[PDB]
Amino acid sequence: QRKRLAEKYRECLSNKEKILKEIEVKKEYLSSLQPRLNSIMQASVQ
Amino acid sequence: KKQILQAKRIRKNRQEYDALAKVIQHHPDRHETLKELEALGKELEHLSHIK
Repeated sequence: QRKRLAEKYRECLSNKEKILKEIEVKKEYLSSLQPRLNSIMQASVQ
Repeated sequence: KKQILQAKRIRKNRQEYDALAKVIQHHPDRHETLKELEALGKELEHLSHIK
């Protein structure tokens, strides 16, 4: 049981690192999207 | 004679118990692992909701 809990805790650490990687990259993507939106607004009679 | 045979058998049983317990004590605790698994599960659920 201590083996199972240690391995599952290492798997949860890897999943938390993946969630953080998703989030970091996701945040960067969101920032890029915001810049694109700003560019579109600048491009934008009406 | 009969009591000393039973005594050496109980001593072998105690040494088996100590041999398993020493190997268990190279691993971390149980309840603290449950607490940190609950904390990591709550943090993973929050990070999954944010993602």
